[PDB]
Amino acid sequence: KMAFTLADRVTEEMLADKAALVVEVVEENYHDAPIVGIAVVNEHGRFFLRPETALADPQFVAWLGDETKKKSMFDSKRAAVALKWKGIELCGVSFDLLLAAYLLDPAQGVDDVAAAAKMKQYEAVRPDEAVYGKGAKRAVPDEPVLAEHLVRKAAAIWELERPFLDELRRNEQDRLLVELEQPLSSILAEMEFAGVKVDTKRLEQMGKELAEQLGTVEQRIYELAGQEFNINSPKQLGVILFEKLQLPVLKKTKTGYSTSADVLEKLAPYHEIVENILHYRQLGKLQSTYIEGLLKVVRPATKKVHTIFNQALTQTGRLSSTEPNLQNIPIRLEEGRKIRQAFVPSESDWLIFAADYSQIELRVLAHIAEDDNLMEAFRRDLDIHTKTAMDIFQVSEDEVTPNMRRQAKAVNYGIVYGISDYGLAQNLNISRKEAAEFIERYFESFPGVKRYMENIVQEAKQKGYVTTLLHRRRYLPDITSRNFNVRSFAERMAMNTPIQGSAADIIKKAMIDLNARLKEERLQAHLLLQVHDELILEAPKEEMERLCRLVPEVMEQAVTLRVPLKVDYHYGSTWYDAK
DNA sequence: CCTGACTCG
DNA sequence: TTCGAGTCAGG
Repeated sequence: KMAFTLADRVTEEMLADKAALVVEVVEENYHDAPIVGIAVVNEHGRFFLRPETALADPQFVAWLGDETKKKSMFDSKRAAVALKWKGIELCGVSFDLLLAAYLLDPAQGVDDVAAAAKMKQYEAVRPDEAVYGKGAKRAVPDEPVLAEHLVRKAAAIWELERPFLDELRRNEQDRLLVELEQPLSSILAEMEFAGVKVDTKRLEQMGKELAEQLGTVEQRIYELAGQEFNINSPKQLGVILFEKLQLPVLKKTKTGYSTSADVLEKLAPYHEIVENILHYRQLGKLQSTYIEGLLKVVRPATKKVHTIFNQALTQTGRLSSTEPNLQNIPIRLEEGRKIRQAFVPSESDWLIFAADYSQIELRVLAHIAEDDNLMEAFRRDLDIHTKTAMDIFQVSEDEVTPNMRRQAKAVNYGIVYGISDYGLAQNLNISRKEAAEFIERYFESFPGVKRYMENIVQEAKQKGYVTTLLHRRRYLPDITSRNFNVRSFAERMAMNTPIQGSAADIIKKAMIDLNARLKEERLQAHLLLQVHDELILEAPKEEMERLCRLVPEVMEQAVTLRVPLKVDYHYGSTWYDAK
């Protein structure tokens, strides 16, 4: 039972200085997507408005963009961006129920108002899926049904705001919401709407040459195999490798023989075909995903791609990036790295500027573990991979070979990911006895880290959750499971999540701080992407000088740890060249 | 729709 | 038997 006005014009009482607001975009990808309905709940009542009416109404547009008129919403970034595409500015968002629910427990996977309302036993609203349907059945219902749904969602936000704020404050997470996640949401909205320009002529030429190369590699594979087969089918491949060519079976999964890259690499002393197959599968992912998949999402008139940064998805506090994912563009092998030449500035005589934190997760470990040996290495700015190599090989710095440093590098990050002697041995393709010694030597050399790893797991068991620098939480109900596998996975999460999550906290704050400084100085430079521990901007070439000092400073000073933060930076004519 | 590839941090 | 993500082809 919920009364509301299905309005056909906007009225003054709909424009109160505090309201719950629903601006409904039903398509998952909200870029240039239709706004299907609006609802407003406030001191005076409950209202549904037709977009065609309200978004052409100067009074309502004015209210939307009035920062002193405060709106509570769910997924305000979706609304903000969909309104940008309609040429309308949204300001004054003071509470976002999606972000509030996300901070309280990311494991719930809240992605609609009803799922958030369930956290407080509020059931006077339906799930979106129930109203719109699934898949090919998805559709906007008749107006009265749509209107009641939107109003119920607004009414839920109105009543849930204080309960959610109260619990966040209780959890030491209220400032995390209002001073970090909510401001970051507006910045992400800017980045998404701006998009990144693509050189489609270059990308298409790369595609044509790549198709040629693919065919050649493919034919060479069939010649080595003695037969044609679908190389992209691990099942057919497994038959060729492990039945026809009788290569050793190093690993199986529940579906059959493994053909993972790690396995195929280890089979190179038995047959040369496995190196060719690895190459083929690399080339084929470049073609399918970074040529074809990317061209499919380029907006043809502007040649821009517009990612969506999911801010309320990951369990650690990171962002993710979808349709397209611009956080996994190739860089590690030169063949793929060239894809980055197709990402260019949106204006003439602008440049790409890219800044990355150096070893942020190891510095966070050093801080949280309060390990003096690790802290001192960073204080002196010694190479942390070379230092570990000295300890695990038990040699002097001069005796550390590049391959020893490489193995020490694997130990350094592997510790942060909970690696075992088995995993390390497989990773480095070395003796498991030697891998085990590397790890023992590591923990003997960094006792503060050993103690931290022990202590954090105990804390998780005692409290039921672990926390980051800025009070983000992750609950770990499995941490006391009697089952070894389930428990071990949760213990590794206890070790890793505070580290990855704290690093997330830092760069998020850096983005807020950097943006403030950009606007203060009236620079034209602006953010395009975040890639976990790096920030990518574009700017007129004239501003590089300033950015070279401003960006690293702001990023290094975002938070103060017990070790210093270090940021590297580069710029150039394309993303590729910003190296 | 799932699994197992490749891609990044 | 090393953490957090997304997309793709095959089945």
